Amino acid sequence: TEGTNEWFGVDDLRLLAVLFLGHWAILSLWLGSYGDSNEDEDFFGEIDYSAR
Amino acid sequence: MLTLKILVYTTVIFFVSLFIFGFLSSDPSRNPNRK
Amino acid sequence: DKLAFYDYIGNNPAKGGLFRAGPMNKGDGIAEAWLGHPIFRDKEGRELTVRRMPAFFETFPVILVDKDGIIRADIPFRRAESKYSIEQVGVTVDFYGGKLNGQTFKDAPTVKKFARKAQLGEVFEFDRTSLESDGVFRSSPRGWYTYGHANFA
Amino acid sequence: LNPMWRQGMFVMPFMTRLGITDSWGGWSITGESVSNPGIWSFEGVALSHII
Amino acid sequence: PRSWLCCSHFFLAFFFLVGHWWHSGRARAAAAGFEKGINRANEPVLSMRPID
Amino acid sequence: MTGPNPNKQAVELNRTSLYWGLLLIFVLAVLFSSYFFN
Amino acid sequence: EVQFGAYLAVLLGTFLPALFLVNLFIQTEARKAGKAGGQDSD
Amino acid sequence: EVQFGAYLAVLLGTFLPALFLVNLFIQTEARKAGKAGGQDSD
Amino acid sequence: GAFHVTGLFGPGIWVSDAYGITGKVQPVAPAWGADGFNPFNPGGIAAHHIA
Amino acid sequence: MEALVYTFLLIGTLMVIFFAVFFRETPRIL
Amino acid sequence: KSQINELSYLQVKGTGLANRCAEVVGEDSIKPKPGAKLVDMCIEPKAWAVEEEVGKAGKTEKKFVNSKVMTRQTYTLDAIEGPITVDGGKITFNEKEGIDYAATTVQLPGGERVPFLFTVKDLVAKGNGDTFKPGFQMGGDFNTPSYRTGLFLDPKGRGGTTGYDMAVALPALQLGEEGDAELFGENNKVFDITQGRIEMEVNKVNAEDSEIGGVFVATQLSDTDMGSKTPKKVLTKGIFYAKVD
Amino acid sequence: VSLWERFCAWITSTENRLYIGWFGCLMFPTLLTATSCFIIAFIAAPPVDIDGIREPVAGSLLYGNNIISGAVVPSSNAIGMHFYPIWEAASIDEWLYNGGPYQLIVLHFLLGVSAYMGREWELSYRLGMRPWIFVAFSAPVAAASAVFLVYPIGQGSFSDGMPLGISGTFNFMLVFQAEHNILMHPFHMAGVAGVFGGSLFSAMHGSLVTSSLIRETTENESTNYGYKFGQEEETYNIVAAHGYFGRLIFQYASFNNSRALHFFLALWPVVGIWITSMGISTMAFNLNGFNFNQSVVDSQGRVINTWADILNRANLGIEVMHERNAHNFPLDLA
Amino acid sequence: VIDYENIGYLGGSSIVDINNANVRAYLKMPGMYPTVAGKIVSHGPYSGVADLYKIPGLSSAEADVIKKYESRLTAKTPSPDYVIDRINNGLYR
Ligand code: CLA
Ligand code: CLA
Ligand code: CLA
Ligand code: CLA
Ligand SMILES: CC(C)=CCC/C(C)=C/CC/C(C)=C/CC/C(C)=C/CC/C(C)=C/CC/C(C)=C/CC/C(C)=C/CC/C(C)=C/CC/C(C)=C/CC1=CC(=O)C(C)=C(C)C1=O
Ligand SMILES: CCCCCCCCCCCCCCCC(=O)OC[C@H](COP(=O)(O)OC[C@@H](O)CO)OC(=O)CCCCCCCCCCCCCCC
Ligand SMILES: CC1=C(/C=C/C(C)=C/C=C/C(C)=C/C=C/C=C(C)/C=C/C=C(C)/C=C/C2=C(C)CCCC2(C)C)C(C)(C)CCC1
Ligand code: OEX
Ligand SMILES: [Fe+2]
Repeated sequence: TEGTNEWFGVDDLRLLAVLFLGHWAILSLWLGSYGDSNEDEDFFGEIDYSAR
Repeated sequence: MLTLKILVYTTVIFFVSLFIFGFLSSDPSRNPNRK
Repeated sequence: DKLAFYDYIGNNPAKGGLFRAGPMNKGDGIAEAWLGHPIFRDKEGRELTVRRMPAFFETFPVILVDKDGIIRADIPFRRAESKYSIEQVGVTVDFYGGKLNGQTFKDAPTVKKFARKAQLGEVFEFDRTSLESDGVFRSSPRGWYTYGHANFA
Repeated sequence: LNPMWRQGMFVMPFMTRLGITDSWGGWSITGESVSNPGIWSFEGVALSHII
Repeated sequence: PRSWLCCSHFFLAFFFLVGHWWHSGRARAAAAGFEKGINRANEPVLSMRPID
Repeated sequence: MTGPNPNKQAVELNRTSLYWGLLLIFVLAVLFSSYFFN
Repeated sequence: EVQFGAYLAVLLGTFLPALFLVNLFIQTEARKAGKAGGQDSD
Repeated sequence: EVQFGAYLAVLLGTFLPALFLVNLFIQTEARKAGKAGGQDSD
Repeated sequence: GAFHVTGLFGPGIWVSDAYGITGKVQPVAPAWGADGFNPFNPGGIAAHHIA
Repeated sequence: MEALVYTFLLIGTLMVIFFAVFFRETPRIL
Repeated sequence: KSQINELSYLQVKGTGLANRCAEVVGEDSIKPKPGAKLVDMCIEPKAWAVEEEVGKAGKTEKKFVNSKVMTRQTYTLDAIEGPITVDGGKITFNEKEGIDYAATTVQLPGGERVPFLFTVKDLVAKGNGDTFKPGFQMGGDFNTPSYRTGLFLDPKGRGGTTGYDMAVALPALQLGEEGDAELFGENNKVFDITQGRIEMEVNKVNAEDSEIGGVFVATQLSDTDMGSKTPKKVLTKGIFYAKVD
Repeated sequence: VSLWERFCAWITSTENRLYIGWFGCLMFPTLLTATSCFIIAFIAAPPVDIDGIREPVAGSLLYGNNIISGAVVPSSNAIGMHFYPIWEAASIDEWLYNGGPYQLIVLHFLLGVSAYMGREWELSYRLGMRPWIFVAFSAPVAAASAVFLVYPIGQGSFSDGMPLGISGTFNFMLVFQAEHNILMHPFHMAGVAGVFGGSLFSAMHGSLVTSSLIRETTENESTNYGYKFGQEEETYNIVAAHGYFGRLIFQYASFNNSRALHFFLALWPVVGIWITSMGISTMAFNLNGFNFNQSVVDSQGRVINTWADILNRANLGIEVMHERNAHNFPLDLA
Repeated sequence: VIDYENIGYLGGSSIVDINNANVRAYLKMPGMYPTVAGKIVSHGPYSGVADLYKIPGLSSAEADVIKKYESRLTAKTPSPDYVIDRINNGLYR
């Protein structure tokens, strides 16, 4: 079944758990440094050199 | 054939997520000017 | 036999190729005898000459032309709407000289076989099993000498 | 009447000695047809000794 | 009129993709300071590792 | 990389041992050709 | 009828090992001309 | 059917000129190791 | 000898009959006695690499 | 038998591409 | 079915449903009328087998190895019409129109690709008794046309009803008294008609809906490319479905 | 300190042998899969139904080809524009028959080349360079996406896409001539001027530098060893090469500015290939080149032939012969 | 076929074949294309010009234009590759 109008080509239910665990497994890596930072600290630059 | 297919969506959104969260990783600040 | 042997398109140096190699006898084999000079006549009786292949054309359609240039017969590519086929016109072949000296073939299977080999100049019997002759024309030493010493210069 | 030892196969009787009969073409040395040999066929072993 | 629209808005839509490449190469480098060229006093390649 | 190897040596072959090794190959080429062409 | 893989056996059995032994002689004479320091070392 | 003199054309057209260019590099490095005077000149 | 040959975790050895008609890859159980040193016994090969 | 030569020319060409990238004569200032 | 007819076109397409014959429900008897005409006979094979030389333990008797179809979903016949004539002893069927050929290609062990035209052209079915029953079983011969119509051009440009008739880039072959008669077989393109024998078997009937359906088995001969090779015997099996009206 | 920051520091390090970057996260997996499938499909791949008429066209080396004739065949006419991966093929044998690996190679190629292009940007950012080498590389990316992607879209099938080979290229160029008349189209005209001009100004600039080199070597050693790497002295008299070309044509046609000179070398080809790759694109949607057939007539009205009528009879020969079995109806709409 | 007899009776000899000619061959006869020529080409093998009157669904006007050209119509041996492409053989002006 090729020309089915299914979201992201997700034919079976098993392929979702592949997608969610791919974006989140790197998201959780990303939040280990850029997450848990101050969401209220600004700049009047064009580009921020805040921290790591 | 639905076992290979699972293996591809792992490999695609592994590297696509490294791409997406690469430029969200304060990527303009990685220059030889400062920091 | 020597004079008709020059009247043959396989002895033209402008028929060979570059990356095919060896003598011209690798082309179609060592010549044995002259099969003769076929003369084509229709059921009306007029003389038809086969239009000859130029040196440019690797492939050329077999066309039979009378004395004034009118297309009288051919071998058709598209056999459906055929208006000048050999079956309609009824072309008979007559040999003169050579080893087919007095012979006449009248049916369309045999006349088509001699109409194809008559656009290649004269008609010869070759021996293609001695040198494993594949079936494509080579060039004379006139052609090779002109190749080197003009790409050198 | 034409086994692998008539066709001069040298290393091929060493693959079939330890348990490789199928190939990706679908043929087999035992003659029984196969739908899928998986990874370890004759082509899979040859390509893995290259890698 | 389909072949005029599919060959002219398609024609432009590549050059505006080139406009994304020009104007963002300059804007990312104008934010960083080196859009005018390399400094002769401070070249960044000379303060790196051996080349290999 | 790491440092330069102290086990670097040089290879030598004088003019004498050239003609031995050339003649060794051509005579083995003369001998074994007739069998290879069969 | 001869085997057409024998031309490749002989003419590479000549040339490939014989061109090898030439190379060990040329670099031998280059090292001797290398140390000698006159007109050829460079 | 291919021409059996083409194996000799290609495999000597590879090896004979390519083994030539190796020799000019080996004697180049031997002259550089020849002048340098350390552990490899001899 | 314990896994590839005996077919615990493997295909086994190509065995055959006495006259080369039938032959197939199958697991081979080891022969531990003096019959293991009969070299035409495929069980001696399994008993060797295990022992 | 004929295609064996073509394959050897292709992977032999990809060898000298490999050695030219990784074993290149690294240029040095001074 | 009527369940297939419930759907619209956009729900069927891309799903591989239009390839599949219907499933008839239940079993009873139905009687063919005097003017009875068969309406929607579809035939779809579910397995293929090519007769080969099989590698048994010591023997090489001819057996059928199966094969995987490689043309994707284009194998089913459809819309086959025809009147059902009533002979006294046995009910008969002769097909008239409809899509009664479906070209397809299967692959053997070894990598050999065997195309074959799967067809039911000029079918003369004959089955025991008069009324269609779950024990009913009809079959008969059909004529296979050639896989290529005579104006097909091979890679050199030679066909049966068009094209050249000599090796067009080998101009020195037609030299001598013999000409190119050594390669004569590859110049003469012969349109070939062979025979095939299908055997159908009704086992499930609706009489309130006048639609039958059961299992068949068909054997025929593969193609030869107008005398280029020896054709091979092809067996196939599947299910059919028909509307008896 | 974190694991991600120690990974971003490595993947954006210029101290690697080859810079990987964030585009290399999807350049390297894409182009190694386009490569490793190409080498297998070029060497060992069974024949492919390209015309959709179940006449399989051989394209690999094991099925009797060479470097010139062997080619990765485009996908079937039966598939056309449909996405055909391995898992939507029910076997690999059904995949390789219908033109499987043409879509796997091309789609991993165009992602990897559009990521190789962004990778040339990224390293220019991390090295302090002005950024626009990747804009010059947009010109072959425009042309690669024109014959593999855009032309199969507007013609509605990957079977009209370009065959990955050498003889398959000239099957592509000639059939494109008969159906679209590219030579009369002014965008192939504007890129023949781009590469004839490009190879002119290449060999014209490369000669005037090599002409005006300064004496730094002897006549025994090589000319090239008068350049020490990383030196700050200029290695050629640019006033000398300006006075030469200032007399070879005339004075005012010569760039004394070496920056404006080295910009014109980047302008002329790249603009010539942007324009050309939007010639294939506008001819993908059947907006063909010029057609001057039967344009010159006498006062009686009889057609007087021109060179375009002789060019037309060459186009009619390829049109009536391309895909000699695939057609059934009098007009090649595809 | 290399050497096929009755090439002339197909389209161009102005004496047409029945069971092998294209429907374009009956265009040269005024009155028969497309209706009367459509029935001749559609049905199966004929053995003579008398079998042209055996066509199911003939009028007196459809038999009239056959009666005119019955000297020009003639029937030959059906070679089965020409009998398929009788409606359309891929020839277009
Ligand atoms: C001016 C030079 C010249 C000319 C015109 C000829 C002409 C001829 N020679 Mg001859 N020959 C020559 C020099 C020449 N020879 C030399 C110098 C040698 C010694 C090696 C020979 C050895 C020789 C032999 C052994 C034979 C001939 C034969 C022949 C005849 C047919 C050759 C043929 O088909 O070409 C074949 C066509 C080509 C080879 C292509 C030409 C070269 C192309 C353009 C490639 C150019 C090289 C390329 C750029 C480099 C690629 C390198 C790469 C592989 C790494 C013909 C009359 C044959 C014959 O019939 O004799 C009885 C034969 O048996 N010759
Ligand atoms: C459960 C017990 C057990 C069993 C059943 C076996 C079973 C076997 N062993 Mg094994 N083995 C075992 C335990 C066991 N092993 C243990 C615990 C060890 C100690 C690690 C060994 C060490 C061992 C060795 C070292 C050898 C065997 C061999 C064998 C095979 C004997 C039959 C045969 O073909 O030999 C044939 C018998 C011989 C080849 C005799 C060897 C004598 C040599 C060849 C004399 C010549 C030497 C000279 C240099 C040759 C040049 C001279 C020339 C002029 C002739 C058989 C598979 C033999 C084997 O693998 O061969 C297939 C073998 O060589 N075994
Ligand atoms: C990482 C790089 C990469 C990329 C980009 C691709 C890309 C592709 N591969 Mg490939 N492949 C790769 C690596 C990669 N491959 C590797 C390493 C291997 C070896 C194992 C393979 C082996 C392979 C095979 C064997 C095949 C493919 C195939 C494909 C194609 C379809 C696969 C698919 O369904 O994607 C999955 C994609 C998605 C689910 C989409 C992800 C996109 C995300 C969601 C971004 C979108 C953002 C979103 C719009 C934001 C919305 C916001 C909201 C608020 C609106 C596609 C071109 C197939 C093909 O080309 O067949 C023709 C095929 O058969 N690949
Ligand atoms: C004097 C004759 C002449 C000349 C000079 C040209 C010139 C040109 N023609 Mg043209 N043409 C001519 C006659 C001519 N034509 C005739 C007579 C015909 C009719 C048969 C045509 C039909 C024709 C067609 C049909 C097309 C052209 C195209 C082109 C352009 C080709 C440039 C190109 O594709 O590079 C651009 C570069 C690429 C496409 C390559 C991209 C490669 C990517 C970036 C990377 C690949 C990397 C590789 C895989 C690995 C690298 C090495 C590795 C080891 C690392 C150029 C303007 C093409 C065109 O219009 O542009 C698309 C085209 O499609 N011509
Ligand atoms: C009295 C009588 C008897 C009566 C008869 C009358 C009579 C006498 C008639 C005769 C008159 C007659 C015809 C004479 C006219 C003479 C004449 C002009 C004839 C020639 C005919 C002709 C068609 C000429 C036109 C062709 C012509 C020469 C065109 C020039 C083309 C042109 C302008 C090119 C410029 C291209 C260009 C911008 C190049 C620069 C870019 C480039 C990379 C260059 C490299 C480079 C440049 C540098 O700059 C420097 C610095 C460096 C480093 C460097 O790399
Ligand atoms: C797959 C890759 C293929 C690899 C192949 C490449 C290697 C092939 C060549 C290597 C072997 C080279 C042998 C060099 C030979 C060599 O250089 O000799 C010199 C060498 C030792 O010489 P010295 O120790 O004096 O060396 C001093 C050094 O400065 C140089 O070696 O002698 C030997 O090793 C033993 C003598 C063999 C000499 C040959 C004696 C037999 C004479 C010939 C008989 C033929 C005539 C018979 C008449 C009937
Ligand atoms: C295989 C082949 C072939 C053949 C070829 C040949 C036969 C070749 C040969 C060649 C040759 C055979 C060459 C040679 C050359 C040489 C040279 C180049 C030399 C040089 C010399 C010198 C160096 C000298 C020195 C000296 C001395 C010794 C003394 C004094 C001093 C001097 C210096 C003078 C052909 C193509 C046919 C075909 C195909 C294949
Ligand atoms: O597929 Mn490839 O080429 Ca484009 O035109 Mn239509 O389609 Mn087919 O014909 Mn012509
Ligand atoms: Fe420059």
